[PDB]
Amino acid sequence: TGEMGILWEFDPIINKWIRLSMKLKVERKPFAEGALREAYHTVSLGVGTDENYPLGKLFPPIEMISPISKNNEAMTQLKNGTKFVLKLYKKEQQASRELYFEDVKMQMVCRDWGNKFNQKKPPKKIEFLMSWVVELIDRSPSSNGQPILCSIEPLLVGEFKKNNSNYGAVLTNRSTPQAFSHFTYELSNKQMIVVDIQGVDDLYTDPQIHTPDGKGFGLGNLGKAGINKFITTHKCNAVCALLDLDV
Ligand SMILES: Nc1ncnc2c1ncn2[C@@H]1O[C@H](COP(=O)(O)O)[C@@H](O)[C@H]1O
Ligand SMILES: [Mg+2]
Ligand SMILES: [Mg+2]
Ligand SMILES: [Mg+2]
Ligand SMILES: [Zn+2]
Repeated sequence: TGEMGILWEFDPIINKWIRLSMKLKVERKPFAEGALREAYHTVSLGVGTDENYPLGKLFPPIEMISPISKNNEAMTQLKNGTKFVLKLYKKEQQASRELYFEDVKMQMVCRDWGNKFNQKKPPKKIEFLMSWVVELIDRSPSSNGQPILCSIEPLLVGEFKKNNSNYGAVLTNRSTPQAFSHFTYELSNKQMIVVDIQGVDDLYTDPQIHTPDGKGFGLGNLGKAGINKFITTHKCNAVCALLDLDV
């Protein structure tokens, strides 16, 4: 029968969240997992407005929410019938409400970096998937009393491959993922780096940002230690050279 959700989309260019609703039907058991999360096949039963579900203390704070939601990615990318992916944290105690929003914002920040990288006209352009926060409002808060939240994103079709980790592993020999990571480090004045570059070909998802202070950007932000680990194993390649990155 499916279930209702409040759907949150972040738009970096206005620095506001957009609040919508959707109906979805998720499989009972996950098809894959990572260190922190499990992934579930889901189907959209339609996207709508949040008009029927008022009040949305409060996080995000009201000043961070657009009162207008007419323009959004969800209504096309998650339209009725769309197969997509829902992710839950594994059995959690470290997962506050704010964390879910932090994760989704992080992926949106990485989309901005992908666009910036693409403006350099690299041999292979890249793209990060949209991600959204969903509040599964039909579910009981079967824990300490906290509502059930998750993130959702489009389904990747094809061979899912991880190219680097968030702690120095270089897992494939492809240039583009490693050059992108290096690009983010140099162009951010070493104030962040995007790693955990993974997905199907150059369509990526669940990246991870490190910043020197390790603040924000989720549980996987390993700070200077994570940045240095990337450096220890990074070998510049043909794409690094084309982008004139510091050797
Ligand atoms: N958008 C996606 N489409 C298909 N498979 C995915 C997607 N995101 C993650 N996966 C798979 O689910 C696992 C865990 O996802 P994550 O928690 O994002 O690392 C990954 O290692 C992939 O095998
Ligand atoms: Mg993974
Ligand atoms: Mg991550
Ligand atoms: Mg952090
Ligand atoms: Zn390099």
